[PDB]
Amino acid sequence: QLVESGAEVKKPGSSVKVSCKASGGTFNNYAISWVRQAPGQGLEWMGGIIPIFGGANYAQKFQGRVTITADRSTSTVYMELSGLRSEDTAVYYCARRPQSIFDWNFDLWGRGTLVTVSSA
Amino acid sequence: QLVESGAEVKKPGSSVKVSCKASGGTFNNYAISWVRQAPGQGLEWMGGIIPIFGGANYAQKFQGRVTITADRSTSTVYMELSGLRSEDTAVYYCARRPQSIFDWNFDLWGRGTLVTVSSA
Amino acid sequence: KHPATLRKYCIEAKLTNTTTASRCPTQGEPSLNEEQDKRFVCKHSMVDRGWGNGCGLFGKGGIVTCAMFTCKKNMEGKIVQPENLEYTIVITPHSGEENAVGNDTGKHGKEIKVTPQSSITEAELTGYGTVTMECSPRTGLDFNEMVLLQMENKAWLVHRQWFLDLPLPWLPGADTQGSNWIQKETLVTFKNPHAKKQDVVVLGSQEGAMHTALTGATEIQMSSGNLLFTGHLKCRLRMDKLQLKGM
Amino acid sequence: MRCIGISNRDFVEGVSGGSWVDIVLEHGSCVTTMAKNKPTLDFELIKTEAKHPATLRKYCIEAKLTNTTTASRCPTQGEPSLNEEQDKRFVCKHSMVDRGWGNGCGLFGKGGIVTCAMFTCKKNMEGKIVQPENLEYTIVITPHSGEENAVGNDTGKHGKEIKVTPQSSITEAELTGYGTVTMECSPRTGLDFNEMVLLQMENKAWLVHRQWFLDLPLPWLPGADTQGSNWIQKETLVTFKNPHAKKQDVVVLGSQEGAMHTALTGATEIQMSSGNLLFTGHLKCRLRMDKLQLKGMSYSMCTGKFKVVKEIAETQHGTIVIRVQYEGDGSPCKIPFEIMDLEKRHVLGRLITVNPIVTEKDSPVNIEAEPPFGDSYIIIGVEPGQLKLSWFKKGSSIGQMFETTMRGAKRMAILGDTAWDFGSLGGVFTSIGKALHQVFGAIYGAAFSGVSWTMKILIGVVITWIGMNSRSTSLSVSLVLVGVVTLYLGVMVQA
Amino acid sequence: LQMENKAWLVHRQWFLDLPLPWLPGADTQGSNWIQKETLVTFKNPHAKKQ
Amino acid sequence: SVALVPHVGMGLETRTETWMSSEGAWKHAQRIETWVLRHPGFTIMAAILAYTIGTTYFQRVLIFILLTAVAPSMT
Amino acid sequence: SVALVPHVGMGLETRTETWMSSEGAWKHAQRIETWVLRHPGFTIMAAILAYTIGTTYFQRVLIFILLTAVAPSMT
Amino acid sequence: SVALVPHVGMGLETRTETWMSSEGAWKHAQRIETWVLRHPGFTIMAAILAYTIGTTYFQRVLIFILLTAVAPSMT
Ligand SMILES: *[C@@H]1O[C@H](CO)[C@@H](O)[C@H](O)[C@H]1NC(C)=O
Ligand SMILES: *[C@@H]1O[C@H](CO)[C@@H](O)[C@H](O)[C@H]1NC(C)=O
Repeated sequence: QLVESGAEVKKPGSSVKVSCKASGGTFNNYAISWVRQAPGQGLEWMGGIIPIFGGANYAQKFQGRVTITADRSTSTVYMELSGLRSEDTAVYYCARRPQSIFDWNFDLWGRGTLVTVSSA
Repeated sequence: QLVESGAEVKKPGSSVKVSCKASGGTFNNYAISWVRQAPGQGLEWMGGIIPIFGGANYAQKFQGRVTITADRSTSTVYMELSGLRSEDTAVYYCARRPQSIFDWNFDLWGRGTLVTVSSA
Repeated sequence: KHPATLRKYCIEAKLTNTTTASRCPTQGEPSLNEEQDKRFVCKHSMVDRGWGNGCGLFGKGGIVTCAMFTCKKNMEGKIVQPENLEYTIVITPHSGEENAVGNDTGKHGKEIKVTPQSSITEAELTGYGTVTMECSPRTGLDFNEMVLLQMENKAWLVHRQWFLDLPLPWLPGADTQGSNWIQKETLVTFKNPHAKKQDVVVLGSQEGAMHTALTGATEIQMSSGNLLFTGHLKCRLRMDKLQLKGM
Repeated sequence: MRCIGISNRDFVEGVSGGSWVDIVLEHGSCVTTMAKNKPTLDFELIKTEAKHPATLRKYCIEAKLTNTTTASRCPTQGEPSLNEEQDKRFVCKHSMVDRGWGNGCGLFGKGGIVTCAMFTCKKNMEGKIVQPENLEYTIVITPHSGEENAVGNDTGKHGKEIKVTPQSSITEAELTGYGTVTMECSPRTGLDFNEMVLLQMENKAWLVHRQWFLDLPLPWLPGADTQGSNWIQKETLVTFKNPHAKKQDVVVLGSQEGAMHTALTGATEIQMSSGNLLFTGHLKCRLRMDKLQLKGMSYSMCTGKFKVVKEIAETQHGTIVIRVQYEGDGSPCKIPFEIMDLEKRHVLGRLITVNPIVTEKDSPVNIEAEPPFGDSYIIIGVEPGQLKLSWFKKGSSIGQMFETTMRGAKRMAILGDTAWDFGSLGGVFTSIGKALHQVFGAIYGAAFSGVSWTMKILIGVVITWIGMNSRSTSLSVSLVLVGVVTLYLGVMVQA
Repeated sequence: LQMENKAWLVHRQWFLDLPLPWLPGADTQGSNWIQKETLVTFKNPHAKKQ
Repeated sequence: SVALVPHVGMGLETRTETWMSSEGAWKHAQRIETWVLRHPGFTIMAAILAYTIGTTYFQRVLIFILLTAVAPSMT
Repeated sequence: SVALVPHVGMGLETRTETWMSSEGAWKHAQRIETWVLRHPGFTIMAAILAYTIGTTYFQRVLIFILLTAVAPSMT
Repeated sequence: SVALVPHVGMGLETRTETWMSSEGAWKHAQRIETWVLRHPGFTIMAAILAYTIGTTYFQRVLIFILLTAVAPSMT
């Protein structure tokens, strides 16, 4: 119900687009947010989307560098991170929450899509 | 070209339908007649039809016993015999002529379908 | 719930087994064996005849064209009895607790089902007593005069008379064989341009025309369970057993 | 003898001082022309090919939607934006939903929302146009001789097929044994293809008005596009729904093929599968018979016995056709054919197969004659074995005059002012009438374009009533005449 | 018009206006009669059964 | 839709049967008749209004006919 | 066509928006406007006929309006 | 029934005796007479109505005869 894209390797200067497939009920009733946790560090909130309405909100840090979109014809939410660098090496989860502004209850979490930033 | 259906073995009192497909030009610009030949006997005209117009004409001998029809969608001409008997065993030809009441030249003939009432 | 089919219209058909028959002038009508079957939409016309095309006479001959009408896409319409008319209401008290302030299922917001079977609906709101509802589900939408029209994963709530007056081929709804379409002439065209030849065409697909005709009708959901999200419900609200929570 | 058996046959008698005549050839009609000393001829317009058609617009009759996306702004923050609002392969809509703390705004009000979906075509109509100089008219000229190979046949064994174009509009047909016939046609004034579209939808085609085709409420491509992806009126095949103010959706509006069929009523269906074949319309030609001679005028009367191998059969045009064989000795000979009274004192009818002759002994020849109303006798051969055939014609001369007048009125109703060139031989009355008809038809077409037949009937009744309840006699008569003509045209039109 | 070892010389329009079930004359099947309702009567005396 | 602009008074009619000519000849009259059957109330009101607006019987009848024809047509 | 008999005026409307309310709200008026633009000849004739038939400016204007609205409709 | 449309006024008669000429010559008069005997009440009403409607004796007699003939015929 929150199936995520598979782990992808990337290189600095490029953008990686992660997806979160959501159920019909989840897409229309709840809101989805993206939390990234670089290895050995703490959780971090990048932004969220209310897919029925579509306006996405972003963290102060990731503003101007992250784009969150949803496809109403597919019930999917895509997270897009540009200007990848070493620090961006992290695991990205797509969590679920109610649409209310005061309700930040991440009851459902994504499986986590590890993104690696290195030339390899 | 004038292609006829395959040979059929029937029984007394039954019915046999003989088909004769034709090209588009010959279907809409000509007429198709049915002539039988009992083995060791002369040709016998049974009837014909202008497929574009329908309403077949029948020989007096076969009046009430034969039905000639044309399938415009499939451009095929059908012949159906009712009350088959031993004396009705013969090869049946479909022949093409101009659709005029005065000219009866069958310049193109089908191979001929043989209807038998015995075992092969 | 438990809808019954009232009539199935045809919005897209195909024609096959086209045949023609003609009668020479003055000799009456022609006959096809296919005119016996109702699956064939037939037409009688007059065609110029003479020596050139096979008549000893020189007048207007009779011609009849028959084709086998077959439906490819339906516009089924269904009728429900007002008894099978469940209504769902949600009662949310104005507290500040906010748990059910924006929620749709349960919690502070108690949801009740209103059906004609039971006139009284009782909702026990925690900390507020019991709210009593007397709804008249029968006097809301007059489902005895409405059709649940379903056409290719879309539904509309239409007038029954407007629906029965639609000019398309239809089946009675009791139909089982699904081949004796009534108004097959509304979806087939017969052409005799110069009076020399007669032919038949199946006259397109009417899904878009139906969409235009449904202008003014409210869309509904019928893919799973015939849900309606339009109309009203008059209810009497009984506050006798209702008490403030914080008192 | 091709026109025998066609209900819309026309008889054109006489030529001018120059041995020419004006004839309008229509597709469903046949014209038979007769002059005092010329063979009878049948004229049929059997084709009209449009060549090298160019598309000017492809309309979408069935589309689908994909890649639906939505954007929204919380209240008082202006309208939202989507990247797809600038993408031409997307159809977008702006609406207002209700927002609040539950929806996730922090302000309560109507927040703008926009939803976009990618528009794709699955089926289209290609409205081709053709240059008026690419039209080609095929006209068959068959001599009305009596030789068996041409009695109402629609084949080309004896008929001569002449192709007429706007560039080579003067052609002659070599008719073996009858000299040559010169056709001086004016295809350019025939049908005015510069204001018409060739509309091909699926396996069916129509000839339509270009303004009507360009005014269609469907989405279209210019016709120079090879990839779609820039449809114009995409909003016509989609509907955006915001029931209440909680969601905005967008759906396609289903195949428009049947609606197009309904819209095409009154357009003459054409063929466009194996070339653009138009079996509708007319061609005005000037027919030059000066180098046209009867075959066998230097023959001697047969002086033998004829047998009627096919009984006399009457046609729809008041004429009769008889098929006779010859069994005498002088093979090529003039057939002694006459239509007299019982006493053989008067000549009552004229034959149409002018100068019947037996080219071969056992070769039936079928004559067409026009017998008088009532009793008449067809006498074939000479006294030694002469055969006399009784016939009776059921009509009347007054009825024939009425039917001729009605055919004239109907020709004027279909060809308008081109009906003054049918059977024309010059003359000043014809020119004056054609000019008057041209001016009046200009006014009438201006005042009645786009109007259905019921509306024409209503307007005719209204105008006739106005004229009848008119104090002035001149205006009364003029209005009554206009109203009656309007009523006749409304009853005759297919609109 | 011949019916049963008897024949009559009748007017054509009169014969075409006869209110009886008929066949086209080109039929050859003799089963698809046109106005059979002229030769049958349906009964619903009490609006109980037909 | 496209169906509502059906290429009728275009002036391109020859002596050849047009597409769906026989049906389209009386389809609108059938539609008006069915509408008047299904909606008797509007017809009575149209008659009253035509009587009131028109002074002479001719223009009263003309108004009644125009109102009745356009009532289903505007739909 | 079925498109000629829309589900308008049936008295089943609720607060919920209908199938093509925004679209079909003004489509008839747009059609009449396009037709009047394409055929100024019939509009002028209708104006003359309406002026002639009607004694009062109200009857004349009503007749002209109804004639203009019905000419495309039957069309 | 076909018997209600006899082959009477067709203009085909010759000198030859027709099918049931003598028998059918007076059947209509006999049936009318029998009906007028069995139903005196309608004949009196028809006479009264003819007198009321007919201004002259010719009109009264014509109307009375026509009513008396039609009454049985319409049944
Ligand atoms: C229609 O034609 C098909 C052949 O294409 C044939 O198999 C079928 O029996 C026909 N049916 C009828 C009802 O004529
Ligand atoms: C449309 O969506 C598909 C996935 O369903 C995607 O592959 C494609 O790139 C999208 N095209 C757009 C958004 O133009």
